Amino acid sequence: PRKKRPEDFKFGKILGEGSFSTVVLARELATSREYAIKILEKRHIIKENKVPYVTRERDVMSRLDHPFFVKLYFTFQDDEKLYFGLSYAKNGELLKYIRKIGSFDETCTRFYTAEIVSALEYLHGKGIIHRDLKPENILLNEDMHIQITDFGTAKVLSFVGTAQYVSPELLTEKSACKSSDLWALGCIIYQLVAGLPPFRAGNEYLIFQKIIKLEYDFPEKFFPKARDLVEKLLVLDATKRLGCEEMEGYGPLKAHPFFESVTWENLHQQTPPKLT
Ligand SMILES: NC(=O)Nc1ccc2c(c1)=C(Cc1cc(-c3cccc(C(=O)NCCN4CCCCC4)c3)c[nH]1)C(=O)N=2
Repeated sequence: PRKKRPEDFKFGKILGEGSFSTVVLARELATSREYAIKILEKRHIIKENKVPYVTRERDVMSRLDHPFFVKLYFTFQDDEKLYFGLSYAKNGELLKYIRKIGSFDETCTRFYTAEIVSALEYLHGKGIIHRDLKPENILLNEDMHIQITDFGTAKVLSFVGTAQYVSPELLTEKSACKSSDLWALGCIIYQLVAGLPPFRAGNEYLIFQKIIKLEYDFPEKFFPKARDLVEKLLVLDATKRLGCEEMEGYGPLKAHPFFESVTWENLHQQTPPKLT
């Protein structure tokens, strides 16, 4: 199949903006298909020494083949810019829904947590670490299943993700591991239930302080089984987090009582609970 060009598309609104890319909604003229096209400027990438990150994004996404991940359909470039044609996840960032309805009830929390767990099991099965898992990086497609994105900063078995989801080892030994993503999962579950992430403060230095001290509390309402799970994930020692290899992997994690009524095998086939 011939390489696509910018002229093959009618570009529309901006879906996302970051430091090194802009995601634009585009309609392909030949098919009327909609893609989220991520556009990177070559000069800026080179000037900021990000070529390894752009290269890794492309390489990681081509290896992923699972419904809970944004897919890479095509790439091309012109003189100034790289273009990656990605899945258009019509309902946007999970963060928007958390802000919109405040907290998730237990059924919605359990369902979307289970999807994120299944996605991490697949990702870690590929020897890949995300390193920046967070609600902004978890999209919702038209059917309200998740699609995780943003892989330029992944590590395939230097970088620190968004402060409130950074794991202790990142701040202490400067190392990242699969377990680092499980710390982020713990933060996300907490945020889904509480409406806010567990470690928050007026600036990044203070957030970091609280993290290494494990300084946070549960709200009185917090679903008790969800609380038990979070306490097994937000563990300073990375080798003792439920789900990590030293704890015998995803079996014990998926067996946790919070997920008692989850059918793990066909989640993306299931109708998600309505979000209120
Ligand atoms: N860093 C990255 O790789 N970022 C990416 C990658 C791929 C990608 C990407 C970002 C996408 C972003 C995106 C953003 C949005 C979006 C942006 C702004 C508003 C909305 C929107 O109104 N959605 C309706 C659903 N609810 C309605 C109620 C309020 C919350 C949102 C969606 C839709 N899709 C996307 O669809 N595909």
